[PDB]
Amino acid sequence: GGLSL
Amino acid sequence: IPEYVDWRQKGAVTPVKNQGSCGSCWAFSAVVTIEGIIKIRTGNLNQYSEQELLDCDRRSYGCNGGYPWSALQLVAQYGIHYRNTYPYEGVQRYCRSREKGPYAAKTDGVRQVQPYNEGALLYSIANQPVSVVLEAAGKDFQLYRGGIFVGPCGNKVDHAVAAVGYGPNYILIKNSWGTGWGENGYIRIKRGTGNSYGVCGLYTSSFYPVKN
Repeated sequence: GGLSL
Repeated sequence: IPEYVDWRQKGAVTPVKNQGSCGSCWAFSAVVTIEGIIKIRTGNLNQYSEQELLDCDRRSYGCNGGYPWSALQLVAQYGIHYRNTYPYEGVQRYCRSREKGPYAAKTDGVRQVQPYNEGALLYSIANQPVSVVLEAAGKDFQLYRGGIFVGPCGNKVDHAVAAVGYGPNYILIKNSWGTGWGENGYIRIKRGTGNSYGVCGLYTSSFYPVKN
């Protein structure tokens, strides 16, 4: 699965 | 398995990358594992293309997120180009694999780590870098600057990264947020405690490529 900073 | 593993020190890890304003972590994560297994099996460290996975793995959702295991299956059942040949752009475009000549590397498959099992994950890491997922939405993870990260965090994974080592109190993770984040782009996440999900859900879903 998977974020931007 | 030994008390310390660090694939960086064995020349199996390339420089830290920056996915930028694109949810392409899943592709970065997969590429770290490919770079690692190629070095281990062939003795050559090369950079491979996150962009190719972003553009070509259409089971995933481009800059809106995706699946490391789907990316890893593409490399085994198709293949992957060098990063130089298919560099990172930070936006999903059309798949250009055919236009860029034959693949540079191919894997012979993908395997999953037994989930919610710290030793299984560590055993895998002692053999090669491993794609892992975690919850990264919390300010604590976003603002991490260094040290052993203990959270606070939940188990609702939303971020794909790669484990490239471990030591007595941590698992060593290569993130794709640039070299300013964390410890030069890495995070040491606390391990060992009484937690089957792992800190930030780290033991939820972990994969590695098979070769050769």
